[PDB]
Amino acid sequence: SFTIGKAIWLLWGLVFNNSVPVQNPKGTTSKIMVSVWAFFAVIF
Amino acid sequence: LTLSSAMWFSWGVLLNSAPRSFSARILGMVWAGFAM
Repeated sequence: SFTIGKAIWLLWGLVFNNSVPVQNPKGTTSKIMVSVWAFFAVIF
Repeated sequence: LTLSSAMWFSWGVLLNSAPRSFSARILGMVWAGFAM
């Protein structure tokens, strides 16, 4: 109820694999895409 | 919801960016150190 536009800063901080953790939803969506992007950031 | 949460925490260990683990924290710490 507070991450309407804060998902932008969430993912933009998790670009570099360390940010402020906001609770990811239970819809299996954000966790999987952040896992793929985190694997890509490890590669980067 | 415990099963999906434990699955997502098992992904989150590898994600590199917690349920009741009274003896499972040893498993998690060995898996995480091995993964890194």
